[PDB]
Amino acid sequence: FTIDSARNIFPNTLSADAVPATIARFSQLSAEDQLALVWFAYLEMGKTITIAAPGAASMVFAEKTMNEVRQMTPLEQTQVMCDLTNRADTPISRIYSTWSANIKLGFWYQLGQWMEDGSVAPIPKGYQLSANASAVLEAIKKLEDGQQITVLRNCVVDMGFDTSKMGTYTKVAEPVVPPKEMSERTKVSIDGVTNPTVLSYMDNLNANDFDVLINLFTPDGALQPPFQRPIVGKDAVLRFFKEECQNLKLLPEKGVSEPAQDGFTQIKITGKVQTPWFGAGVGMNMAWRFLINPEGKIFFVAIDLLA
Ligand SMILES: CC1=C(/C=C/C(C)=C/C=C/C(C)=C/C=C/C=C(C)/C=C/C=C(C)/C=C/C2=C(C)C(=O)CCC2(C)C)C(C)(C)CCC1=O
Repeated sequence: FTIDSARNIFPNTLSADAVPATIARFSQLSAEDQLALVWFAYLEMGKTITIAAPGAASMVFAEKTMNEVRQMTPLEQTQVMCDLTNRADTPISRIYSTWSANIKLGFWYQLGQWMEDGSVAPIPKGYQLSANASAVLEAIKKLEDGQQITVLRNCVVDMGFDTSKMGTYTKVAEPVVPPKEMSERTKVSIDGVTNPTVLSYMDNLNANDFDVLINLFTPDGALQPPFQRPIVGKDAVLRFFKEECQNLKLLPEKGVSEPAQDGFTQIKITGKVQTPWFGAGVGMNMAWRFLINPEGKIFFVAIDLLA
């Protein structure tokens, strides 16, 4: 096996490629239409589900820029949001690109709160979307909740100046929370799968115990998040666990295990995952595809958002 051939296990797994499809339609619109479309989608979503605000401890790297935006005049505030949306080269747009996904989301959550109470320049009353933007908004409102919040997250994440041409820069993330209190941990069960490596992957992720979790991988192993390329090697995979994978709740329900070539094992689990942004408000339907070597170490795992 190679990582590239490991990618193809269980090829009838149908992922939700409506998500990148919708994002690409979104990318065709004007900056102002993009901001207004998301505002209208956000407001509609808030009728039924509520974002859990992040702790102030996780926003320490964004706090000063956020207060700067609030104190700006309305026209400056609108220009900052447009700059981010167009991925313009401005100081705020560069700083934004050094932030982890959760810091970026908290930044836009705070702006959205301030747009509601009138502190930040709101979407003009009687704003009219272009016909193409109107079609995108309706499409987004039609997606199931798990796919809706993934479109919204991926829009937020892709804003800011292109990371490729700020060169050497420190990527910044939320504090690394200590592993969960032992008495506070739960024990997953999976109908049809008792493989100890897969159970330990689930339990350690649910406990935020990334030092233990990373030891489940081969040194050259890889993890592939939904709609992304594989992250290769223990060092990069551990950075991703710390930067992006804290406070998830994984609820695998059932799975199947099959031999693969050379005493490898290929395992597919389906279930739900909750993000801390929404808790039980949004249960995302996920698949996990593991390729495990004869010693029981993860050579490859893909995580798919299901159609
Ligand atoms: C932007 C904007 C707005 C503001 C908007 C906002 C504030 C939008 C906020 C949108 C939010 C808060 C979106 C969050 C989604 C969290 C997601 C998809 C998680 C996936 C985690 C997963 C699948 C589990 C993943 C995984 C498991 C299972 C593993 O096994 C391994 C790990 C891994 C992570 C791969 C305004 C409203 C101001 C209007 C203007 C405007 O543009």
